[PDB]
Amino acid sequence: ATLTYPFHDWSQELSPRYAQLRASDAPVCPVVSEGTGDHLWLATRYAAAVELLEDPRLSSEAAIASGAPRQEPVELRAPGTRADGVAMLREAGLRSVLADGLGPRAVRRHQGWINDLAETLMSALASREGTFDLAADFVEPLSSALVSRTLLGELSADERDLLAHCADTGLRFCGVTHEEQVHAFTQMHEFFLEHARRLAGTPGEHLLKLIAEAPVDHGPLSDEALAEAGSLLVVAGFPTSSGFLCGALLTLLRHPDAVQELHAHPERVPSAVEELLRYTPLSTGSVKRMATEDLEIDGVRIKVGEVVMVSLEAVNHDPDAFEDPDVFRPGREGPMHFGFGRGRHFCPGNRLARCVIEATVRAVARRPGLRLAVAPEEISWHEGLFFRRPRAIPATW
Ligand code: HEM
Ligand SMILES: O=C1N[C@@H](Cc2c[nH]c3ccccc23)C(=O)N2CCC[C@@H]12
Ligand SMILES: O=C1N[C@@H](Cc2c[nH]c3ccccc23)C(=O)N2CCC[C@@H]12
Repeated sequence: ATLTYPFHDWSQELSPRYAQLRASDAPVCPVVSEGTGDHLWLATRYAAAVELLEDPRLSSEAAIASGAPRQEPVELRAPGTRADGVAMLREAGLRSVLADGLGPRAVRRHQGWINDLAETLMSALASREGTFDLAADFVEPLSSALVSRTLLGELSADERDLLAHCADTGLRFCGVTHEEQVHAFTQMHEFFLEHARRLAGTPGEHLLKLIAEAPVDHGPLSDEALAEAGSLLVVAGFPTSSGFLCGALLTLLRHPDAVQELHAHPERVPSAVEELLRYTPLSTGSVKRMATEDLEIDGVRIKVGEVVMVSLEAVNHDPDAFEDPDVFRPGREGPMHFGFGRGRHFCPGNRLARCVIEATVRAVARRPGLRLAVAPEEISWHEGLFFRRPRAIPATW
């Protein structure tokens, strides 16, 4: 009868449904959730997303709450915990501590090691003969170091592997049983419940130590409170950063001509980062908000309690806002991309993300000739992940 969501486009080829809803006159089109039966609005167009994500009558906190109509098959929350995300740290008056942790002065703390590590990892692959896996031998150490040094603390390899596996298990639309999904969030929470304070006390300036050592006016940040901060940091930072870095690499390796230009012209690198954030698809789902009062958008009513989704992928590929939208064009001068969102809930990790993405682009650009060792079609993808990620990326020089 009507389209069901999500659209099962687990590779970098976006579903032709996004294009189809975008070409519609409507600012929103009705879809039905596969895993809940919930009816939902989907927006695909730059013009519509611009209005929908700046409207304070559309609430992110509501659409996170239990009972909200939703796209995901299970609550993204350990049963019995709060998991309303960053609002909990906001509530405890931690606005200045997230500023110190993710703001410009943290990028100055960490940007030096991040750039040297990216160069080192690419230098090591340059030593190999034949074929190597960029996902395991570049993306995984780089995103792990990002997560551990700027967010979590020193992980052991097995702890890191545990946190990755839980993220990959919980953050899915399909492919695992719902009981495993629920247990992945439980497994993360009990880990942080038992190790958050030790992780916060290890050396470094990582965000979890800043949270733990912060003085809450009239408060001690509880261990239950610390654990939820750690779950949020893994969920927000780890699968997003690894998913995107993998996709960005496939984008770069498929455009050798663009990469040569960045090699000749290093001042162009920061602009190619932004184009990567617009061109490279990440989420198989949508950002979402709940109408807390009736409203109207270009002739469509949105009643109280209805849920509006905006697919960042569809909007970043909107020909109305981006000429030749399927072309990777680092010189492009258009509107701001929707890769970190827009409005009040703009990604607060956006400056750390940009810094790792830029290190990676530079590391590719210093060593030209790096190319896919298999056709893009023979690449194998994890299916059902919220955040697209290839199984491996075979590459050679
Ligand atoms: C160190 C890495 C990262 C950290 C710590 C981080 C953290 C966060 C957090 C805590 C939020 C919640 C904001 C809110 O609900 O108000 C968020 C939102 C968001 N992040 Fe990041 N993130 C990271 C990486 C990324 C990357 C790599 C991307 C894209 C390539 C990304 C895209 C987004 C988007 C689109 C949102 C908007 C969610 C919405 O509007 O509902 N993030 N991020
Ligand atoms: O703070 C939040 N923000 C949004 C978007 C988001 C950002 N990063 C995410 C990772 C997975 C799911 C959603 C998001 C959200 O839906 N939330 C559920 C988990 C974290 C919480
Ligand atoms: O796939 C999701 N994406 C985020 C929003 C988002 C879109 N693009 C993003 C990029 C990074 C972080 C979050 C997002 C979200 O709110 N979700 C609810 C259920 C699934 C999960």
